[PDB]
Amino acid sequence: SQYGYVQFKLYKSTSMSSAQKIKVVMTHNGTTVSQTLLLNAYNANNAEYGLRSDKLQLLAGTYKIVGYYLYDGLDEVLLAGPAGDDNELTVVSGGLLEKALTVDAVPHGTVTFKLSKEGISTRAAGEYLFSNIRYVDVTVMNSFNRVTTELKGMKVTYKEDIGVATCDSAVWLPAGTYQVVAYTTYSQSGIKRSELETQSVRGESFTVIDNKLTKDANVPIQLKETAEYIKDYKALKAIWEALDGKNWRYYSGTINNTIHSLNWNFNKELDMWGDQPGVDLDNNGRVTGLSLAGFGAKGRVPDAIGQLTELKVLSFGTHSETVSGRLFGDEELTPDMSEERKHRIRMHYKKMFLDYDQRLNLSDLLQDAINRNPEMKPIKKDSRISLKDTQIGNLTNRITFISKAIQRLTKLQIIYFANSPFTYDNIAVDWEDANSDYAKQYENEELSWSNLKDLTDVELYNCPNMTQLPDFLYDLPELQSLNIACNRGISAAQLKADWTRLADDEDTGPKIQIFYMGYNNLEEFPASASLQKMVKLGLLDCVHNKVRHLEAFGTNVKLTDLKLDYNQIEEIPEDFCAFTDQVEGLGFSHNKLKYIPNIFNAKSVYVMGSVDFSYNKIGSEGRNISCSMDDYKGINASTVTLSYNEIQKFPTELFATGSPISTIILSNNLMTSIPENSLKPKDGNYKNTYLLTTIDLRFNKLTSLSDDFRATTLPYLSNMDVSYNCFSSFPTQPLNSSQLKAFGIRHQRDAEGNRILRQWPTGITTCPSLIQLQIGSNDIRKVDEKLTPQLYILDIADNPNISIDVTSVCPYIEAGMYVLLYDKTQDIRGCDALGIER
Ligand SMILES: [Cl-]
Ligand code: NA
Repeated sequence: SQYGYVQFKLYKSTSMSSAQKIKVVMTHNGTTVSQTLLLNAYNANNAEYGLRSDKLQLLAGTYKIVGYYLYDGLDEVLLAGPAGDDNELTVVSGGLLEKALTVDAVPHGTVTFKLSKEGISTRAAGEYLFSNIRYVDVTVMNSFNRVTTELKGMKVTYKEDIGVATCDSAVWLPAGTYQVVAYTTYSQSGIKRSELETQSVRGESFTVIDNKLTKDANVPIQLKETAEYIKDYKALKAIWEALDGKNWRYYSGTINNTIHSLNWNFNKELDMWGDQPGVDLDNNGRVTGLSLAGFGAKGRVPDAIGQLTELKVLSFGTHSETVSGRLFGDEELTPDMSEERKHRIRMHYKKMFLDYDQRLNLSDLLQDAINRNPEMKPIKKDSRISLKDTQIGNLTNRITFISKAIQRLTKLQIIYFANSPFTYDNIAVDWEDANSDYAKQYENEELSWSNLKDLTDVELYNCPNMTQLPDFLYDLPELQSLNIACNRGISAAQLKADWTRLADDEDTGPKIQIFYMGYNNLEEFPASASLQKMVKLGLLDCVHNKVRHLEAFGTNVKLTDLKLDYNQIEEIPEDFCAFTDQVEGLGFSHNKLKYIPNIFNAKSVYVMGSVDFSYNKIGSEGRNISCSMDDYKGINASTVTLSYNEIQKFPTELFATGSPISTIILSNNLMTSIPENSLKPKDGNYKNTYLLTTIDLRFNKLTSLSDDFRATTLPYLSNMDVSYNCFSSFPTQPLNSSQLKAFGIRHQRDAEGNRILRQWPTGITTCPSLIQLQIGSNDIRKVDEKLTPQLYILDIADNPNISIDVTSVCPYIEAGMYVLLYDKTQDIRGCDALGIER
């Protein structure tokens, strides 16, 4: 009534039929017991060997088949069968189970082990007694094909301090030559089975023979302390098993010529467990780096991570994970980096999402002009990652918990968390399991965050369910770089509080150097008196927040980088901050700025690369600056971007203050003219006006310029674009420049949408440096000038009443040395190769 039945059916794989018995070896809750049954023969098939077993009465429950033996008429072992991966069978109360046994093509033999004292072969008593070893785990490695096999929880029968014991239950190994390469011994006390030691060894070579038993295979017991590097490798296996390791699949984020490894591997010799993708080791074999980035881990970080005390770089996610997996562009995060390597890695976020060449705000004409000019550096295409509101909150992993054992990793320099679903109270606040051998030990150690005096870099990027910053940040002694971008789980009120705490904290406040907090919800900056405490700040990213109110840091805070783009800032305090002699480009674009803030100095010996004030409301209040002309200090920057604003008056203020501007981008503004003394005083020139080589004035309402644009004021003027304006008469003043290489005046219209530009600029072919001209989409009529082969890029398309003869440049057009933009409908005489409609 408590029992059921089993029968076995022999199946073929992918000779026999002399066998008439089977001894199936099974295990049911530590009862390694075998039973002999007879074979009944039926019709053979290409799937069935045609042999079925007698009913076997067993008590209802789950059983695991270890192996089986087949026997002929003479009752000799005709086959030593392995269980396979279909090792389990469950007997049912009053049921009849039929188990399919598939005969493996690979010949197997059987083995027994003999545990022996080695190294301390009758010497100074070891870490534990040989006697009272109750269970062992042995790893055997095939000496030819190098395949390892793990034989777990074998019962050690010790018959008699003294030291010679055996594993009486035989195991099934494929025929070949082996060596024991590792073991774990256990002591049993009641029901508690405890670890004695784990060692990497090389036991004496044994050989397995087909359908025969090899007796007493060498397991060389050391009776020593488990080495720290072996403890590390076992912790890695724990971490891997706790974070759904079997289901990891590394994503490199790029299709190149490398096919990266998908996962870690523990089906190899124990001594090799430190060789893993993402794991970095020291000369003694200890773990110094661990990166789970790219694998897609799921689970809780166990207390076992506390063992890896030589860990210097630790990473669970990255802002770059979906782009380049484990890498930051081309380089990796490694232990003990130089100041240069560390800085390159810290600047990765900036390069990936914030910086861009300010000359990408110029027209295609002006960019082309610069790119084909060897006297100027080429314009770097926008390689940044565009990030939409839907892309934010996308997880790279399902890591829901971080053990507080992280407090034991005192040599830790850099820690990265990103794209995880954990809550702020689950980030290194508690033990993953208070009853783990690790937590039971570390509870008795005085573990504190105050000991991570080497941890300078922390990343908490895009953690959606994080409602505030975790407490561990405020207890870090030497924090320098912090990234908390895309934590839209934190409210505007909560973020202001968290930043205030961070600044007010006597630990971190005066130590923070880099602060990335873009794509968040901040509406107001913390109180100035608190922001002033951030004495060592050098980088600040507040892009894509909802910032409507700024507070100053003061002029004692010297910033190298400042990115305030995409917010709702109306004014920047005159004392917001100061800047270093290392500034490349500052971002203030996409705001509601009414004025250019007086926070720069044109009298500064260091010249910044650029200031970006595009997409604001400058000039909407009547003047481009809020201070007096006498108080205005100018801007020490080569490029000034003021496109998409409400500028009605040309910013003379910049030139009058001797600003070393070489490119001025004033496109998409409301100017109707640039009268005389806009770029100069009445009887002279401003100190640095001669540096102005590029001018973008497209999409304005300009009807006139002045003699301010002649070589007497702009002698090195190279590129100018006045396309989409209201010129009815060509402004020839810029053509006075001997250095003018490109000029554009496309699509001139009046308010009433008429094509107001009809006259060709007669004499333009004499411009000594002019290469490109754009006069397309106007109403150009007759052209009497003989075109020069020197001005070899000409756009005259969309001029329907044009009458021009191109005979002079006709052989150059044919030789592919002249680019003419035109319509086959236009009256263009002199070149048959053009295909003009006759
Ligand atoms: Cl204005
Ligand atoms: Na590695």
